[PDB]
Amino acid sequence: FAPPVNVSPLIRAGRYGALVVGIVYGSYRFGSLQKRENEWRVEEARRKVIRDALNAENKAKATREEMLYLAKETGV
Amino acid sequence: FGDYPAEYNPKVHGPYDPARFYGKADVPLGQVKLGELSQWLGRRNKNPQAVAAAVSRGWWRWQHKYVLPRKGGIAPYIQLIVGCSIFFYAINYGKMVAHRQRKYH
Amino acid sequence: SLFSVFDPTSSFLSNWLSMLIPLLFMVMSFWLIPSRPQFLAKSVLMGLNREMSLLMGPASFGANILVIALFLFILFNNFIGLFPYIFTATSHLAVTLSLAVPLWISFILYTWIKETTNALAHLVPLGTPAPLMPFMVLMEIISNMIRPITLSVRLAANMIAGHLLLTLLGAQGTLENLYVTSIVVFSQIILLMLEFSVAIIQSYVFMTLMTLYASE
Amino acid sequence: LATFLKYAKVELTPPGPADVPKIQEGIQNLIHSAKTGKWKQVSVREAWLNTLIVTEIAMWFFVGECIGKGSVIGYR
Amino acid sequence: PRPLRPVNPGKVRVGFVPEEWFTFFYNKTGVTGPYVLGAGALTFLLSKEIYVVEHEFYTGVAIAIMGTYGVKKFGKQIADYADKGIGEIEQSFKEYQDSSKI
Amino acid sequence: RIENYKAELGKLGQMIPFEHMTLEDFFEAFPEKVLNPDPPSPNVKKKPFKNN
Amino acid sequence: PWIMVFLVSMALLWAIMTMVFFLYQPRSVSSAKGFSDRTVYLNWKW
Repeated sequence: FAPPVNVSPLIRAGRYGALVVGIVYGSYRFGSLQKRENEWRVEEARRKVIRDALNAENKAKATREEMLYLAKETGV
Repeated sequence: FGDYPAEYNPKVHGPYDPARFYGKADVPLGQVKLGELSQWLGRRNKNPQAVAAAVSRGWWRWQHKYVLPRKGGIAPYIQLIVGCSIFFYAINYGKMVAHRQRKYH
Repeated sequence: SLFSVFDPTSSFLSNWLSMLIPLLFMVMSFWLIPSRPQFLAKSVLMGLNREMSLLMGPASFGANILVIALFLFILFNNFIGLFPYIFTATSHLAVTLSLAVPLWISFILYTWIKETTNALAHLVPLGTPAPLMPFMVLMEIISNMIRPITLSVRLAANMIAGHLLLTLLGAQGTLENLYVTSIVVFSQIILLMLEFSVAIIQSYVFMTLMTLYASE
Repeated sequence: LATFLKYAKVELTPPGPADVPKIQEGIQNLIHSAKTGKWKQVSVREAWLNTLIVTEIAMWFFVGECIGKGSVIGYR
Repeated sequence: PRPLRPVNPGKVRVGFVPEEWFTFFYNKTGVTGPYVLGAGALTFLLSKEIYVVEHEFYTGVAIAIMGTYGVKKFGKQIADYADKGIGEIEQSFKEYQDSSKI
Repeated sequence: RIENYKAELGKLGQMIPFEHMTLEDFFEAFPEKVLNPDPPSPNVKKKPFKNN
Repeated sequence: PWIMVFLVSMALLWAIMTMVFFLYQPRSVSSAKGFSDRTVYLNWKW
């Protein structure tokens, strides 16, 4: 290709400055959102338990009614 | 409807080159010094016929660069496929965003 | 979401712009001696025109270009539609029905208007007995009636099945496991070679069947 | 690909420590271009490019954010 | 002026990207300038999930592999067939001109 | 006839070569062309029409 | 939107038809060998 060109020092300084700022901002935001995800999982565990209990009871009763209706249709 | 544009003069401009703009010599947008960029934008008319003419002139410039030469390659066709796939992804922006893998990002 | 490829209701600029794609991929001719793609496109079109002229006959002057344009329309929508985010127009039954029904009507109505008694004699296939003659008449009527359905279905349902089989393999292509990804990509290479061949074969099938229906 | 590695060594390296007074003289010149002019005398090709370059600096910032957060696709 | 027909089309790097895009940055960012701009762009699209890796990304990858293999295997044969036809046409036109002079 | 042949020879000598010929300069130098009130074909050839 | 689909599909099929209609190579292979026998010498008197 063409002979190499040294980049402008301002471009290199801003690029690596943005790289450093990106690393520390990524570390800070990941540490911030990890606690938020942990709290969300804490409340979602209780929400999952309540939803699972109610949905399993509703599904079991609906399954019983559906099997009774199909036995009525088939006559067995 | 098909006819040459009214600025085309076959006794002055030679044979018809559809990628060439035969009107008055306006400054191309590349070399506008951006202090007169609003004046340049106001100078060009925004008529749909002029817009379709500028699109057709650009498409003929691309044809002249990548297809109309004799030993042309498959680079123009890959450019069309990638340009159509990017455009049709931007059209379906919601249909692909609504099936993401991560939440926060 | 599996079937989300077949949702034309996309944005303000809808997926009906997938029909302007053949205007981009059609060769434009400027110089007297053609380029490589113009010559290749013209050579393929001349070859198919010579193949269809055998089945057409001399009383079908308009069938030289009317079936070639339909072949290129179907071929470009089937071929450039298989690229990933590009919407496939001929997957939907509406576009294939829009291509098959009007030309089939232009064959049936024009044959009935032009040669009525010749068509009525053409109902009997030259040797079947008279007790089987009304059955052959009903068979011919039904077989001509389900002609445009069997073209639109054979194009739309084949393209829908050909892209759903790719979408099923794409959805199982996890990125964490490189082995599963490589299996998916290799199987999709086999499947996409099959789909490109099926796309060109189905466009040639439609051109052949429209030529045979035009001549008969 | 060895020449690409050579160009990466030449061009993707941090700036020299001695050009810090120089780049500030450049940066204040940008401030001198932020108040008086030197930007309404910029060809749109050049202006296009200057923007393009900057987008590259911001993309290096997001690469550094990917480095700081680990994985590329999201915050895992 | 009269339009001219070049023998070779415009220069293209990486299959389809025009070379003028890569040489546009040479005044400022050297040779790896555009390449790292495209790398940062692809990383940013996959970072903020603007480009979502869906079931069609692997279709696009398989198409890219098939296209590279097919072009590298049949590009010379197809270009030779086309240039043979263009030479035959130009030869026929030259033979027509010579026969008319004779 | 000699004057006509010399005029035709000079005109063909002065024609633009086919390598640099656009598809309209060819149709200017060969005015048969293909027109709207003309026997058509998708392959506008020397024998796709009539001949029956 | 079957009506707009039908109209756009048929307008595009007609547009493809008029794109193919101008896709041909005009071969100027009209040989002028007939002029080698068109000239007839002047008949004498016998």
